[PDB]
Amino acid sequence: MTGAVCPGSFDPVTLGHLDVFERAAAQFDEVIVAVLINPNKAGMFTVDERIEMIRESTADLPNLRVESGQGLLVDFVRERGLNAIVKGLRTGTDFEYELQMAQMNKHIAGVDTFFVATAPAYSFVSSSLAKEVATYGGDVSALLPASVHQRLLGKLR
Amino acid sequence: MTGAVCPGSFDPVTLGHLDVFERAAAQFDEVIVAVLINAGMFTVDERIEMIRESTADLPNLRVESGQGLLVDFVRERGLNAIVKGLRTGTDFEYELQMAQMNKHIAGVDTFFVATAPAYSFVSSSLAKEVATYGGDVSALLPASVHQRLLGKLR
Amino acid sequence: MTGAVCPGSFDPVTLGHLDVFERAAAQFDEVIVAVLINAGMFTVDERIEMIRESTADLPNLRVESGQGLLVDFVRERGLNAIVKGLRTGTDFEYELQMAQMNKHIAGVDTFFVATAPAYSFVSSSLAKEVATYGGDVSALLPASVHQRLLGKLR
Amino acid sequence: MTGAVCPGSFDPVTLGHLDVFERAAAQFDEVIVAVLINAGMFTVDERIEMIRESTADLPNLRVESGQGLLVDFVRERGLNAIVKGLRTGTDFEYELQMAQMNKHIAGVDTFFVATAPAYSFVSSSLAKEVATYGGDVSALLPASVHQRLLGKLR
Amino acid sequence: MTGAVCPGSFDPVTLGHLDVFERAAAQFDEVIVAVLINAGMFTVDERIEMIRESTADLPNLRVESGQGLLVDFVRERGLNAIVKGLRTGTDFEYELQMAQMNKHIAGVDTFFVATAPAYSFVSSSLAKEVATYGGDVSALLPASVHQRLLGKLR
Amino acid sequence: MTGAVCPGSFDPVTLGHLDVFERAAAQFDEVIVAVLINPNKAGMFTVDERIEMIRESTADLPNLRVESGQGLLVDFVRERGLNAIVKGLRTGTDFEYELQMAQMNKHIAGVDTFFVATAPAYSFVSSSLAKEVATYGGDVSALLPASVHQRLLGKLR
Ligand SMILES: CC(C)(COP(=O)(O)O)[C@@H](O)C(=O)NCCC(=O)NCCS
Ligand SMILES: CC(C)(COP(=O)(O)O)[C@@H](O)C(=O)NCCC(=O)NCCS
Ligand SMILES: CC(C)(COP(=O)(O)O)[C@@H](O)C(=O)NCCC(=O)NCCS
Ligand SMILES: CC(C)(COP(=O)(O)O)[C@@H](O)C(=O)NCCC(=O)NCCS
Repeated sequence: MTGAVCPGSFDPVTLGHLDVFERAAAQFDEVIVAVLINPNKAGMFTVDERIEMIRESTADLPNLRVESGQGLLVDFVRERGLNAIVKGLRTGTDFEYELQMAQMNKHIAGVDTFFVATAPAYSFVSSSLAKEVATYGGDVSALLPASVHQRLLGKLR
Repeated sequence: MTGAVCPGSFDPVTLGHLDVFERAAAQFDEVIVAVLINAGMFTVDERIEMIRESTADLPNLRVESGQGLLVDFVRERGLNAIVKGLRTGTDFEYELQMAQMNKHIAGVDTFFVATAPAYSFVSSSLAKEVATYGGDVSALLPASVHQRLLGKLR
Repeated sequence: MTGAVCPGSFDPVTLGHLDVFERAAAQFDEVIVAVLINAGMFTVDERIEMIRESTADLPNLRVESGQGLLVDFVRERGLNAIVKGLRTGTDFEYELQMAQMNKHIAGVDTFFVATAPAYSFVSSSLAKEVATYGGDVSALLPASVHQRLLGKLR
Repeated sequence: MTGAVCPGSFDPVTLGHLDVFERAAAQFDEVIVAVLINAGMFTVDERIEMIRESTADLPNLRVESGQGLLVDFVRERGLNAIVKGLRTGTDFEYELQMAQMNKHIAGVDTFFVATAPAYSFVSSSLAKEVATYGGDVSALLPASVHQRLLGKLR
Repeated sequence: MTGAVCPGSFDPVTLGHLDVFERAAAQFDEVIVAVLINAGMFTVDERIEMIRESTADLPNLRVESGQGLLVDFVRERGLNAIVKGLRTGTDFEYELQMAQMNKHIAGVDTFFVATAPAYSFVSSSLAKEVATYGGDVSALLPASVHQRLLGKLR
Repeated sequence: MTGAVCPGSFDPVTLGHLDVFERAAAQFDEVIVAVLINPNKAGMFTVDERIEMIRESTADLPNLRVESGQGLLVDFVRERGLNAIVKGLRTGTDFEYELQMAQMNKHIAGVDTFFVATAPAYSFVSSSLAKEVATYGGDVSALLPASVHQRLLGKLR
């Protein structure tokens, strides 16, 4: 009954995210990846595409499932009877903002946030920077799971 | 005749902001909360009311709106000190950059003070965002602002 | 079945550490508080006793002394996770370096959690230094500790 | 033979950027200032002209426009190093992320240099914003720029 | 009757420190530089002289030595405000931790102010270290301190 | 005539240091590694040992040489007619102190400091942390050059 939610926009999911999912999956009895959607801001990928990319890359994790949602993250967490958020840290993370949100989320809902640093190899990739580099021809193939690289280049072209 | 100006957009004013207002009022003879317009969720006119309502008990504090440079606002009132609050998530490096620029162009000092731990994670933006999605931020805002923020959404 | 190790010198344990312990105990099936030693104010056994009393209502947390590599203490108890608290003044860059080292050499993960705002400025060293010079740090330490501390200053 | 690229939007160039240019020009055989574009206050050619005039006494520095990946602009000119300045408010974490990305995808190194204290609080954006509202930022910009800037506010 | 205390070891006092002294004196009615002993390179008695010499032109500033808690020093003089300077290399996270502790145990506010860019990289330790190895730090220390620091080495 | 000094105690040299040496060597016409010695603080390795470990690991760099020194770094730099310092950045670097020293060094001697981040793989090793981990049996072999690992274990035993 131990469990955590891993939230984000995942547009697209990166190997930095995957690294965090795997560590969460190894340490909690269940993990729910929360694909949080802004209903007014279209991303590069649809919810279906975002969810499929994550599923294809997490198939070896039997205790991880993927769901989309919107609104307050702590409502998503508590609706599933959970009380924990696992958030990844990378180079360029706005950690001070993450801390402010962690304190806010604990205050309004009693939900705890656990931060874990992604591996050095995956520490400089982010969804936005990966899309930017790929838009101008840069090779980001080593920084994204296989379910993503193709689809990304397709969107761009 | 010491004095300081406490600037911000106060959209709306939080308990973090009030805490800073209070400390400034207890350490300077005269304090002027500067509501620098730039709309937002509130009109300038009602940002001011909410601050005045939450600070009616501070005799030596008063609230005005401003436009243009903050340093002109401060100096056209014969002062040269700014008091800014620090919370979790404050972009303090940008604050330092503005502090040095402001001292350079006008000789105005900036004093930073940490807000109380209890209000260290509330910010105007975050409180609005949580309150829109239906979370309770009543412990983080003055009662003057709370019932008013709700009525401006619901 | 899940578990984490909460390591530290806990000289003495603070309410900040206890906050972390409680959150780990609430999430993981098993928590082990590892009292890793170096010279301090309290002996290992004194530190352990103080933690045990502070965590009396946490049935799934136990306290042990440790020596050697932290990752050895962790993997020898069949676990693979460390939970470390964050406060004002923590030195997070060093923590990150240690977390990446510990992952590299042993596959052990480190999860960080921010202690509550009320407990975010107490550290063992600062509480001792304040108590030393006659400051009241009772509200920052568990009741068990405050007596045993002041009773060691004499 | 040695060389570096100094990239940026330089809208407009500041004395902070010029400090960096001079230090790069003093160390490397060849420096190329890359004016990488996006909408701003000055056109690319206007930016380039302003940099050329500011760097008139640097015979081994030239200025070119760029589009596409920065690392492409660098490796196409036969170089493999970027020199970036640091000031108060820089966002060094983002710079580090970009530096590690640029090394990963192209083998290009990034060297960072702190601008001199006198020039450490000016940024293009802040100087424009201050000038906009009638602040004197003449001492923070090259003489060539101060005129062309104020002559654009009108 | 406003007032603030400016604490430190001042071993020796730098131009960074003086800059803060001056700003505090221009914004509070009364200022007390607190030289908190803990020896070092100087005796407390001569740390005080060097400060008094460099601040003879500040009428509303005076210098005393203290021991024990800084908050007792401040409050046993009927004040409740501390003014601390910020430079490049200030451990500001520890400063924040002390600021919150000090507010908690005694209700004393801490105001931080950035020192002028020109003195932003001098610190007592670093100036001593450079001056021992024979580098010129005369532009970073008051002339009262300079000739005196030399004579205490050579 | 372009040149830089790479300073440190190098007790022992790490792969993080080596990474920085290589980048400095690639970008400047000459590099001098300055092994700065505190004459009152003995380290784990003698100056000879520190210098040999660096030399054995930098043999493929024809424009790099190694020298020891003490006192002011800027005197070391300027005595060799150079005007540049290249300093590596890693996880845990006291960057604010490095900046203070950079500004101080520019002020008193006109010497410029260029900072470069070591590769992610070598970003969490430091001389002190490597000695500590090795003291308690931890495997740091992947984080140090071959000229170091043996000698280190020898010192410890
Ligand atoms: C109003 C504010 C303090 C920002 O406050 P905020 O962080 O609450 O939004 C800042 O934008 C400001 O000073 N505006 C006035 C224009 C100005 O002075 N610009 C020069 C800054 S150095
Ligand atoms: C005990 C501690 C966790 C630090 O605890 P502390 O910050 O509370 O004093 C750390 O020093 C430690 O891990 N000691 C065990 C030796 C070790 O594992 N060294 C390798 C660190 S990567
Ligand atoms: C132009 C710049 C250096 C930023 O410059 P700026 O901070 O002065 O605006 C950066 O945006 C850039 O590199 N643009 C080129 C596109 C690119 O290379 N993206 C990959 C970055 S890892
Ligand atoms: C003297 C000082 C301000 C440190 O100043 P420094 O940074 O110049 O060395 C600090 O050590 C201090 O406050 N000493 C008095 C003892 C005390 O008050 N301890 C509790 C701090 S919360």
